Amino acid sequence: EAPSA
Amino acid sequence: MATQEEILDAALVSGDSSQLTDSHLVALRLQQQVERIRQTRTQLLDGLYQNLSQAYDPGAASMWVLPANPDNTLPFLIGDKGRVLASLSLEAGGRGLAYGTNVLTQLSGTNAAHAPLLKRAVQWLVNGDPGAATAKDFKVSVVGVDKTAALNGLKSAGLQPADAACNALTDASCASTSKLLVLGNGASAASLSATVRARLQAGLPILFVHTNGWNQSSTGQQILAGLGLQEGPYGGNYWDKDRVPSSRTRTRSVELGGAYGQDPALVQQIVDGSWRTDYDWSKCTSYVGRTTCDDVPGLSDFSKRVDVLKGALDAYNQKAQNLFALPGTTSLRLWLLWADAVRQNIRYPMDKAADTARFQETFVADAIVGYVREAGAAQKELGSYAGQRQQSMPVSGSEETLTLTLPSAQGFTAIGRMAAPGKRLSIRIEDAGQASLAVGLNTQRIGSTRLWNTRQYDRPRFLKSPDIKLQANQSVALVSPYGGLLQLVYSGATPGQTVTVKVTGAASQPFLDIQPGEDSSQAIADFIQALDADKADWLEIRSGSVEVHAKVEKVRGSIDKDYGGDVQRFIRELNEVFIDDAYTLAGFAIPNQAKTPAIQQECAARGWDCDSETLHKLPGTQHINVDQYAQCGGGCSGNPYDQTWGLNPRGWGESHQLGHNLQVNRLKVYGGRSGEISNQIFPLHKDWRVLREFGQNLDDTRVNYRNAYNLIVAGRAEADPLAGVYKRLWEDPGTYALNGERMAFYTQWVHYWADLKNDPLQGWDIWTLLYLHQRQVDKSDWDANKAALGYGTYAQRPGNSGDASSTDGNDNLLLGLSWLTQRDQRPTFALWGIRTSAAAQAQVAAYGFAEQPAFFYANNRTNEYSTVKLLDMSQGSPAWPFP
Ligand SMILES: *[C@H]1O[C@H](CO)[C@H](O)[C@H](O[C@@H]2O[C@H](CO)[C@H](O)[C@H](O)[C@H]2O)[C@H]1NC(C)=O
Ligand SMILES: [Zn+2]
Repeated sequence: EAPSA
Repeated sequence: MATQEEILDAALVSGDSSQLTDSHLVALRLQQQVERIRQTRTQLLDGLYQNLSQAYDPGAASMWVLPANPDNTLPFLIGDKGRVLASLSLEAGGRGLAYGTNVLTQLSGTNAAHAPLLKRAVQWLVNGDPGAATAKDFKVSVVGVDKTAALNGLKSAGLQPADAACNALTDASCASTSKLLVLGNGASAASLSATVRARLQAGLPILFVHTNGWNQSSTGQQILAGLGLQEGPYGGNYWDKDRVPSSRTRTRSVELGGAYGQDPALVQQIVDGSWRTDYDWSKCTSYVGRTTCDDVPGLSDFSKRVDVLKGALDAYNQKAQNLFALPGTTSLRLWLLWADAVRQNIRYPMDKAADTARFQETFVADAIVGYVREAGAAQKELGSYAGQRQQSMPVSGSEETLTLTLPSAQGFTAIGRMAAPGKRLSIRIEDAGQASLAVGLNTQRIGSTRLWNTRQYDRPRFLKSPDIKLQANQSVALVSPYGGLLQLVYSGATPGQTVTVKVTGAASQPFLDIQPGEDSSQAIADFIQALDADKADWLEIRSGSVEVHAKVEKVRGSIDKDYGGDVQRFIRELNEVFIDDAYTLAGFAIPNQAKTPAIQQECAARGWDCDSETLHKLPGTQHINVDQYAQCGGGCSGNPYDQTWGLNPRGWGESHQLGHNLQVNRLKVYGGRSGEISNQIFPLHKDWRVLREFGQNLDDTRVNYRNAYNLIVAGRAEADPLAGVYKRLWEDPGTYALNGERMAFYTQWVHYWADLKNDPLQGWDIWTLLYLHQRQVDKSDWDANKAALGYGTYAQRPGNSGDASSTDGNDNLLLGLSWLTQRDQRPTFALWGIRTSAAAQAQVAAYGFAEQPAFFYANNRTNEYSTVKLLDMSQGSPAWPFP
């Protein structure tokens, strides 16, 4: 996944 | 009297800086400590690095692993963007090393070049000498990460470990025969952080590999704490992708690791007083009276460096750690006491040009406040913030017990007590339930220290302390250099739940808490007496869902000038004219307060839910700051929002700002175009009430009926009459453009509703009804409720966009006004140049309502509706009916 900016 | 050298020695054990004034002496001591630490680091790092490649790339899926105490911990690998990718620990006399990724599985590939330097690191771990071989088959225990991959990892580095075949984390005897403990985030243990600290202190050397990519790890955070390290902020290295390139020289790496966390050049500058006299202040820009200097070259980097010191120290404040009760904290202690000494000498006001040295050192010392301690010192001069009343506030020698409601799941709320300057306070939480709590001091927003304005560095930069974590049934001791209003910060709470607060050593500022429906006659008289005693510089008022944190002299100023000394009427109008008016206009479920009869009847005739707490629950606490200065301008929006003139229940700015926190996108015309328009119904309605209740005519020219008329007759001449009026009225993206002309639209419907009900007192009910409607559209179960709401044709709940290029606000307003008036209101939307989507036109069509022919309500005053004239706009444009 990816961190939420 | 003692000497400042004797004072400082005694202050270092206890934290009592009350008599400490020689800051150059404390700064000489810090300089001596920093150089010792730097010499030790440079020996260790030189041995570790030798001349091997510094190349190290942990990738995006990795975490930053940071030092904490500079005397025990230091970076190992700093990337080119300055992120610490790995840290060395010597906490509690042990030896430890932590990587933000599992470097052991990458030595045969993506980080092959790091393998020789890792060999030296393990040799330093195992033997304390980076250049001393490990013994063949030395015993390695691997816990929380795959043992085979880790051991082959070490074999890839040229080591020859043997599997200890036991858990040296939890099994003490394994630890006394293992030579190294490798840890990852799969570990299991009771007291995971204390156990790690204990194996480290007994001499087991520990290598920690983060195993969860860029995710945080609760287990990893506990392991890091045991080593005296901490996990990086959320997201890790995902965005920055920091790394150490081949181009990195040992010398450069040694220089950064020697300096990290102790900014040697700043210590030198403090010792020498060599502050800058050449900042190009001409590059500062003002904005509504607020000077900033983010474009003065060099200033931002100086600011960033000071922020780093503040972050490092506040990490302890937030964990409720008292550096003066922790071993091996000399550097930190020195930093804190030097700042306490500078605070003895501060004199106000200072100017960034006339007073560069005092300005720049103060700027540094303001960022270094240690709050968790048994003793400390008061700053002599409190400037624009407070004065002799705050200094001399009396404090309670015995434990006070307060019960506090937490109205929402998360926020903060005033405890009702103050820390007095330099006087030890002890606070304890009990009966918390599941709520997580923290204590904080003051509510100033940082923009309200106007230190860049000419001669306005007249108060501390950081009057609001960091949030200090409280664990249930554990006391914490605080000393504040400034004094402040005590806040309770909470999350994960149950709305309506209570907490118990026990506190010793706190002052009692004037405090008024009123709750809708109860006997406040005693609380009000208590409060008037405290005001009359004139013992405090700060006060607080909790009324319903509104908390006012206020400078006393500002509020007494407002009570003397606008209320003639009558505190009682001031409070009644604060509650009723200002707070209740707005929240009633917005149709919130106010306790013990029924809806007016014409609202109840409309809601019943429509089969609407206008009373349930689930749909119309009051929002959380609205906070208001009344201070000498604001975050921005003379008043800044938000929660809290700021004002500087005082506090005037009838004031326009009071209801404008409260209005902003009550705005909803589906009642805005063209989105942000109505950003300073749709909240205006709250000051407007207040002024109409004020003229009819009290006979006072306030702000009677705000609504520009005449000019909106002019822009309308012009635009409708175009071949696209809508797009015509639009570009005169709503196109302008200026954040306050056409503000009084756009307000005329919103009041159009008040006059219309008043006529439609044949009652001049009911006109404002239309906005309450739209507010009730809007919340049902927003929250009610769609399929079961869209019919009664006038949304039957919509398969899905409509959108909530605030963008000016969206129809979502135009649509809802058209539908809601058409449903409520039971007339098609598209002619008048077009007349104002309000474009609505084809789905919303489809919906209004399906109402089968008689068209309301385009109308316009005109007036020569804002607040007096008795002179309003209705214009039929369907067959051309009549003349302005005044005179
Ligand atoms: C981004 O959205 C995320 C949801 O996918 C997430 O809510 C994240 O908030 C972070 O969550 C972390 C735990 O997973 C921590 O609580 C962290 O402090 C928190 O920021 C969102 N990040 C932000 C702040 O935009
Ligand atoms: Zn505004």
